[PDB]
Amino acid sequence: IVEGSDAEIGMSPWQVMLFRKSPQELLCGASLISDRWVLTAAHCLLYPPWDKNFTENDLLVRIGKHSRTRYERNIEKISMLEKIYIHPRYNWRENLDRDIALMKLKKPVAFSDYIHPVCLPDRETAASLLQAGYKGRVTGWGNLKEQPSVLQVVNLPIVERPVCKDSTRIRITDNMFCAGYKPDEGKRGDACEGDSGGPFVMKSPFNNRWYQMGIVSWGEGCDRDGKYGFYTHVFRLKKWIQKVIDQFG
Amino acid sequence: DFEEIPEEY
Amino acid sequence: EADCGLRPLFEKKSLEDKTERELLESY
Ligand SMILES: CC(C)(C)OC(=O)NCC(=O)N1CCC[C@H]1COC(=O)Cc1cccc(Cl)c1
Ligand code: NA
Ligand code: NA
Repeated sequence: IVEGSDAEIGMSPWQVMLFRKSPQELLCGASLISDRWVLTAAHCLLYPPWDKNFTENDLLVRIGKHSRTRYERNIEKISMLEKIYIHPRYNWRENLDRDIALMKLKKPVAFSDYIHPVCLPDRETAASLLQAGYKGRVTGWGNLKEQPSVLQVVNLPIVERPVCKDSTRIRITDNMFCAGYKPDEGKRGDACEGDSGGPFVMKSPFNNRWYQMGIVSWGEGCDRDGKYGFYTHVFRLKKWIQKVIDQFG
Repeated sequence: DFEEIPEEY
Repeated sequence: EADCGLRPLFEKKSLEDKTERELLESY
C-alpha cells in the first residue's frame, strides 16, 4: 500500500471496506470470513486517544470493491451492521495488544466472482507458515505514502521477533507479528494509514487455499527504513473468534 | 470524494 | 467455510495472479 501495486480484479474477494455514513468516507479495512461475519481491527472502531468509538449504526460494510471512491454498481455490495464485538482484553491504552474485532452483518451477503471469504488458519497451517522470511500479502485503500485510485497490493516477508522488538520502543507481544523488508533487502513497501483492519494473507502450498494470518494493526510512520508493520496474530485470538461466533450466531 | 452510495443503504 | 480461500477468478479457474509465485517462492 506504500508501493504497492494496483490489485487485479477479484484478486482479493474477501477484502472489505469500513465506510463512514456521514461524512461518507473510508474508515478502515476489514475482511469477510463468512457470509455474515467481517473481521477487522478493534482500533478501527474504538480508540479513545483520538476520540473514536463507533457503534453499528454509524458504519457500513462494502464488499467486492475495486475502486476506492466509486460506487461499483452490480459488483460491490454494501451491508448493515447488526452488531460489533471487541475483544475484552484489547489494550488500546498501551500497545494495541489484541487488536481484533468481529462484525455481524444484518443480512447474509451474496458470493460472486468479486465476493468470497478467506479461511482462518489452524494451528498446523499457522505453525507451518508463520515463519520469518515467508511472505504474506496485504491489501488496502490506504495512503500511498506517509490516496490510491484502486485497491493496492503488496507482498511482505515476516520478520524475526528479535528484529521486531529491536526496531521500536513499544512493547511487543505474542499476539502480534511484523512484516516488511530490512533496510538492506532492497525492496520496500508497507501498510499505511487507511489499510488498518485489512487482512494479511498467505497462500498454503499444501492445499492451495488463502488464509488470513494477520490483521493490519500499527506502525511508526509508513515504509520507514528499519521500521516494520505490526499485525494482529489471528491464529492466537482464534478461540475468542470461535467463541464469539459460535454463540451470538 | 466518495461517489454517492444509494440512499437505500 | 468448506470453500473459503479459493478465488473464483483465479483458483477456481486455475488461473494464477501476477505475484502469487513470489509468495510460493519464499515458502
Ligand atoms: C499505535 C501505537 C503502537 C500505540 O503507537 C502509536 O504511535 N500510536 C498512534 C498510531 O500509530 N495509531 C494509533 C492506533 C492506530 C495507529 C495508526 O494506524 C496505523 O499505525 C496503521 C498502520 C500503518 C503502517 C503499517 C501498519 Cl501494519 C499499520
Ligand atoms: Na525495543
Ligand atoms: Na520499513
